[PDB]
Amino acid sequence: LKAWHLPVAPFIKEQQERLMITLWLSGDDLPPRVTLRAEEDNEELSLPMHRLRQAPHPGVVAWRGEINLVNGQPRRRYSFKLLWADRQLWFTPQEFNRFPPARLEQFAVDLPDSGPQWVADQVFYQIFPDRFARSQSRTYYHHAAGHDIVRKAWDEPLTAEAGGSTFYGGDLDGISEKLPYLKQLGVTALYLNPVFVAPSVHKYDTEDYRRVDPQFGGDAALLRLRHNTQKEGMRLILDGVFNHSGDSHAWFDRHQRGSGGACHNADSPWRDWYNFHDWLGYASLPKLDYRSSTLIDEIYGGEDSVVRHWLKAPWSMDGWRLDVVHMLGEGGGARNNLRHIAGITQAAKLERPDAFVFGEHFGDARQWLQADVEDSAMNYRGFTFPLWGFLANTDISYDPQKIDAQTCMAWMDNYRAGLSHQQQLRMFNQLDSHNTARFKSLLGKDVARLPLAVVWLFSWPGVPCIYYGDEVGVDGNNDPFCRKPFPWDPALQDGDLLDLYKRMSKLRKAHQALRYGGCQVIYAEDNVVVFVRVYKQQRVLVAINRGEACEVVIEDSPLLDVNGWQLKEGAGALHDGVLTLPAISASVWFSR
Amino acid sequence: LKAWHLPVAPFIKEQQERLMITLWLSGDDLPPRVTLRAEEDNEELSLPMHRLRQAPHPGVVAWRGEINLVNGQPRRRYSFKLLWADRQLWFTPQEFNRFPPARLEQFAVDLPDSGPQWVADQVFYQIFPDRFARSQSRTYYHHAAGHDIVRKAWDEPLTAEAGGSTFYGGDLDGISEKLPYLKQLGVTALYLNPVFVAPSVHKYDTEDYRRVDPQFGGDAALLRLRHNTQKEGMRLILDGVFNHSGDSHAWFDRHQRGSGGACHNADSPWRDWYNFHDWLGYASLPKLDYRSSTLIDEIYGGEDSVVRHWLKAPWSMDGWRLDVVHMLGEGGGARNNLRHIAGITQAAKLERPDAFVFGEHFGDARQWLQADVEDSAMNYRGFTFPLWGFLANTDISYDPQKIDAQTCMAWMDNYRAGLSHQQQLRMFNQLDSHNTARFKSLLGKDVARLPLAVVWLFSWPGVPCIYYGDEVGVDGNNDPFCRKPFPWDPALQDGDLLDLYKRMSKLRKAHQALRYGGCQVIYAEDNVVVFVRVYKQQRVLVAINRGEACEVVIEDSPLLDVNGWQLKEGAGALHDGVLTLPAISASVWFSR
Repeated sequence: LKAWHLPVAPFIKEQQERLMITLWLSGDDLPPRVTLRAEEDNEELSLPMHRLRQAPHPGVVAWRGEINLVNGQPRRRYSFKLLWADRQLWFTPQEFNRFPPARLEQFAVDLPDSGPQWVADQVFYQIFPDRFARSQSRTYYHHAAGHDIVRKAWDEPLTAEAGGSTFYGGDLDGISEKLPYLKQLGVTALYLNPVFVAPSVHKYDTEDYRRVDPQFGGDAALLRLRHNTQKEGMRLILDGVFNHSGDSHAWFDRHQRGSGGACHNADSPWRDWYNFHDWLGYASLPKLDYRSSTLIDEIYGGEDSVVRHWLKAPWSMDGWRLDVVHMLGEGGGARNNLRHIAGITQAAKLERPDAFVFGEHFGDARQWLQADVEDSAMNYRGFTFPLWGFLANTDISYDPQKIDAQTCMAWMDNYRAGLSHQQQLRMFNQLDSHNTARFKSLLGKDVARLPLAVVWLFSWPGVPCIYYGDEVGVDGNNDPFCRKPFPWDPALQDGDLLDLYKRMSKLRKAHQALRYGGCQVIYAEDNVVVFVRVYKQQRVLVAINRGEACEVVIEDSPLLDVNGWQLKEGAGALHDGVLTLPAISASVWFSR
Repeated sequence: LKAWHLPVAPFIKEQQERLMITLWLSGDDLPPRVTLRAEEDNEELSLPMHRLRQAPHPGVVAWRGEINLVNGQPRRRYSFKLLWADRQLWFTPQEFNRFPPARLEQFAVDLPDSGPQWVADQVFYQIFPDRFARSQSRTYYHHAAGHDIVRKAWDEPLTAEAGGSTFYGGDLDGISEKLPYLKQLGVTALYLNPVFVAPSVHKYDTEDYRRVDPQFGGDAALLRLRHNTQKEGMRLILDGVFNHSGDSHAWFDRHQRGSGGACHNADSPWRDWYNFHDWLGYASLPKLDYRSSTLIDEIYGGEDSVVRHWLKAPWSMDGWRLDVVHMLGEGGGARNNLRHIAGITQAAKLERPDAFVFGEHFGDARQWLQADVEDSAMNYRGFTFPLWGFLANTDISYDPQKIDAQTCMAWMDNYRAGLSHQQQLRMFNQLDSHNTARFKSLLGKDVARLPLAVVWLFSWPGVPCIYYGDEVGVDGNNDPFCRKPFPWDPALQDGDLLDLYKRMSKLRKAHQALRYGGCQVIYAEDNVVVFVRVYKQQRVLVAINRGEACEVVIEDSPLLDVNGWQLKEGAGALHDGVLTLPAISASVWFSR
C-alpha cells in the first residue's frame, strides 16, 4: 500500500468557501472507503471522500473531500482514515499510523493565513554589529566586568580574555555601507544582535531600551539603516531582550548611578519589577518579574511600550527576535511564560499587522508554536541540531552523535509534523549563530561536508539565515571565538563557498517550490537523503550524500512524474530512476 | 541494552529540597556516562549522574542524579541521555529514542503536587438520574420537541421514540436510598448527569443553572444527597454544561416566556451572550459567546458565578465534569477555548482548593492537559477507544478495528507519555457512558471478553468510573438505548459480573500500587498484554489474554524480582517465568 499527500497544490485547492483535499493511493488492496478526518472547533469530523474517475498518475487512485471554511478556527487540521471491511489505517504527515495520530501532528493549513506572509520570500543575514564592518567616518569602565573596556584593531586575533568587553568597533553605518555586498549575496532581510544602550560588547545587558548605543552610531545611525534597507527593499529585525534587563539599567542600577534604582531602594518605583534572581546565576542580568502589571505595560501592554515603540514610525522595524523567549515570566522563573510571549506578539501585530515575531529556542518549541504565541522559532530542534548530528557528529552539548539518514529525517519530519504548512515555511533555519560554535569548525575533519549544509539550508522548508561571515568561510569555537571580525580582504575569503551561497539564493528566488512548497522525503538511508519540494506543477529535487560515491535507486513516485529534470547545482545525475551521486555532494534539480 | 525507570519510588525519592532520580541499565555495552536531562523553567539542564556501587538487582547497574526542587516550575520533566565515546541514546517513557524525545513526552512528576490528591483513591459511578432509582415517596409541553413529555413505567422497553422527552422517573432521593448498594459495590464517588432545571430528560438544555429540577426532587433532594454522601465518605461531581445554554433559558427564551430574552430582543440584557450559532446545528442548544465580559463573570469570573456557586456551602460539591469542554469559547466557535477552560478550573480551585475539574474529551486532550487548564479528562483517547479496538474491534464511529496488543499498548503508552505521573493517576477511565453504546453490546459475539475490560479498568493508571448498571450487565446500543432503567430485580442481574466489580474495588482499595503506582508494560503481543504496577517495594502484576489459551515466557525483569507472587483474581498461573493463561482471561497477582 502506498499513499501521498502534501498540504499544498496540487493536493489542496481553495474554491469559494471550501477547502478541497485530495489523497493519492496505490497498491493491491485499496480501501473501498476513505474518510477525511478534519477538525472544526476542536470537534472531530468524519467527512466522506469520493473516488475520482481520472487517475492523476499511472497506477494511482485519487480520493477527494472538502473542508467547509465558513466555520471553524483558521488552522485546519486533518488526516486520512482508510477503511476496509475489517480494519482501518491512518495516513499522516508521518506516513501510515496503525493507531490514531496525535491531534497536533496531523496535516494542517492556516486559512485564512494571518501570519507574516513575507517571511517565506526572504533570505536572512544575522549581524553581530561590533564585528561586521566599520563605517568610513568610524573607552569607559564596565562595572559588571572588573575592568575598563579593551579596544582592538581589526586584524588582532580574538582571545578568550575580556570577551564581553573587547570592541573591534563595527557600527550601523558600516552595515549601510555594506548593503551592496549583502544584496549581491542575495540577502533581503537583516537580523541584528542587540543595538540598544548597554555597556557590554554584545549588549544583552540592556541599560536603556529607548536609545541606540553610541558605540554603534546611535539613534541616527539606526534611522539611516532603516532608511537604506527600506530603499533596498530589505527587512530589518532587532534583538528583543525582555526576559531580563542589564544591572546598569536605570530600573535596577547596581552601581548607584541614580537614587531610585530597584537594586538599592526598597521604595524604588521598580522594586516589584525584580525579585529579591537573574538569568541562570549571572549578576549582570537581573530577571524581570512579569507579575507586576506596570512592567507588563512598559514592555508590551502600553501604547508606547518597548515592543511597539520600535515598530511604529520613525523606526518601523519589521519585527523582533526574542532572546531567552522560553524563560520569560513571573516570580523569578517561567511562570505564565506562554501568556506573556503571546502578549508581546499580540502587541507587535497591533502596531504592525505583518510584524515578524520569533523566539530563540535551543530546545523543543512545539508548545509555543502550537499555541500561536509566536510566528516562528530559530529552528535548532527542527533543523540545526539534526544537521549537527548527521553531518558533524555532535550536538548542543558537544556530546558525540552517530545518526544515519533514517534517524535524521525521522527527527526532522517528526518536528515539522507538529506545525502547519504556513508555520513550516517561516521557521527560522540556520547552521550557527552568536551563541554557538561556527558550523564550519564543528565539522572538524569533515569540513568538506559544509557545502551540503548550505544547499540544505536553502531547500528545506523554512526561511534561511546566514550568520555573518559564514558565507566566506569564517570559523571559530563558541563564544567569544564565534564572533571573529568579518574578513573583507578577499584573500582571506573562501570565494567558492561565497558563490555557492549566491547561487542558492538565486535558485530560491527563482523557484516557487523552494519558498511555498510542501516537502516529501523520498529516500533516507545511511549517507543519503533525497527529498522533493512540491508546488502546483513544479518540483524541486534535492539529493544529499555525506559519504563516499554511490548509486541509489529511486522507485517510481507519482511526485517525480514530470517531463524531465534540469540539473541546477551539484554534480549528481539522475537517469531511469538511478541517482548517481559523487562523494560528499549535494545536488538540486528542477522539473521541465 | 536494557533500561528501566518509572516516575515513582523506588526510582525517585524526594529528600530535603532535592528530587533523586535513579536509572537502571543492564547489558553488554553500557554507557560510561549518563546525563540526567531535566528542565528548569523550560531551560534544558545537563545534570551529571554517578554510578551506584550497589547493584539493585542481579545484572543491573543503577545511575543516580538529582533535580534541585527549590527553583523551577512544579512540573519536573526529565529523560536520560546515555553517552558512549562515539554516540548517544535517549531513554524515555516510550523506551529508547535515537533522536531527542519531545519535551512534552518525557517523564514528569509534579512537585509540589497541587492537584486533587483524593481522586486517585476514588471509585466513580456515573448516574443518569431519571433511569437509576425512584425514591419511595416518588407532564408538560417540551417546546424544543414537538409534543408533550411521555411518562413510562419502569418495566416498559426503551424505544427510539421521543428519547429526550420520555421520563421513567428516577430522582435524587432514589440515589440516597441506594447508597448502601453503591458502598457494597465499592463506590466512593458519584458523577451525576445534569440535574438543573431543564425541560428534557437528559437536561443538557439548561434553563436555570441556579435551581435543581423538580422532576429529580428539587434543591432539597440535592442537599439531602450532599448530606448523605458526605455522611458515607463519598464524593459528588455535577455535570457542568457551559458551552451552551438551553433555548428555554431566561437568557435566550425561544418561546417568549419573558420579554427580555436574547432570542427575540435586539436590546436584551443578554443579546451579546449569543451569536446571531449552537452546538453543531441543534436549535435547542444555543452556544454562549465568551467574548462578552459579563458572560465570563456569570459563569466563572464572579464570586457567585455558577461554577463557584455549587462549590460553596450549602452545596459544597467536589467539582465539575465539563460537558463539551473542547468547543467552549468566543464568537460562535472555539476561539480562546484554552483560556476559558482554565478560567473555569481556576475559579473552582478558588472556591475549593481540592476541586476536581475534568472535561469530556472524545478526542486527543493532551493540549488541554499539557497546559493544566483542567485536572483530567474522561479518557476516551488514552483508555476507552484502545480497549474498544483491541477487545471489541470498533471505535467512536463504529468503523472496524483490527489492532493487536503491540498496537494497543503503543497507543496507550504513547498517550500517557504526554502526562505527568500525577496526571496519569487521576485520568477518568471508563468503558462507556450516556454518550456511547454499552461496552457490553459493543463486544457483540465476544461478550465473554467483558470481565477482561473490568479488570483492566481497575488496574490501569487512572481513576475508574462505572456507568450505572454496567456492573449488573446492562446492555444497549447508543443514545437513547444506552439509558435503560437499572434492573433492581436480581433475577435480571448478572451476579457474577457484579461480584467481579466488587472484588476489583477491593484489590484497588487494598493495594497502594493500583492507586499510586507507576506502570510498566512488560509483554504485549497478539492476544496478550502483561503490565505491572509498581510502588515502593510492592508490585501488582496483570495479565490479559483476549484469545484462546496459550503460554507466554516472561524474561527476567528486575521489576519482577520479588519474594513471590500471590494470585488474587483470575485463573492464570505464573511459575519460572512462564505465564499459563486460560482463554479469554485476566489475572492479577500481588508480590509477597
